[PDB]
Amino acid sequence: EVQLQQSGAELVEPGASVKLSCTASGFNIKDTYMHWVKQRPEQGLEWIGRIDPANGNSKYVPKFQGKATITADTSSNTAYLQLTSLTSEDTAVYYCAPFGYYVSDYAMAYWGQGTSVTVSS
Amino acid sequence: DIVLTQSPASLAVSLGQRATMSCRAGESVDIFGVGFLHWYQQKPGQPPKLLIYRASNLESGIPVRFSGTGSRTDFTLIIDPVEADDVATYYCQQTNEDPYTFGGGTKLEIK
Repeated sequence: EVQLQQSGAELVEPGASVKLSCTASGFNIKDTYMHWVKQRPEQGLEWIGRIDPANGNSKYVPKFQGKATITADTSSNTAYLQLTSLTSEDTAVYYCAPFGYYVSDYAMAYWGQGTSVTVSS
Repeated sequence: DIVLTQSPASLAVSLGQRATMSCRAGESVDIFGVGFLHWYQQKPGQPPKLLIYRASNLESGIPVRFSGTGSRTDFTLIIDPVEADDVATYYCQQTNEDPYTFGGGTKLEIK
């Protein structure tokens, strides 16, 4: 099966950074844009941006620029989301989801289980 | 970016009844007539799950009690009959254009 395995919960303090991982199996991430989605507690889904692991090209919504960095390592079939200078506004569950012709061509049919990040002293 | 607005914010229904909900886009999301508007089910504590893509196409494995209509700016998700498994927040998403955007959710509860 197509699977997305995300890294485990994080409990970190204000000002720190975290790097979350999303490991794919069942397909080559080079066949898919790897998207990241933010969900604050009690709130909706927000697109952060995506990477094309075939060439490392990312896109970021303006409000996440300088905050979020998305990268990929095709040798381990993994995509990453790094978040720096963390504030409580960053407290959220973060999801990865592939989008691509040979895996999920129409919408986001496959989602990781999400990684919770909690920012507090 | 294309704003998606969902109504109602929450709905409580009886088991076996009909539930319907609205997703309205502030700009058209059609591509050659087809709405690039998808519906996700997010059960409590779980990731979103794809129900329907491009307005009315059910993903395999989604039961036929689910259906969707719409084009351009006005979309509808229908669940009939509502079953206990269907407790969730339902989201619409457009992929007509970057950045991908999502509606605010309709939280479905059973009374």
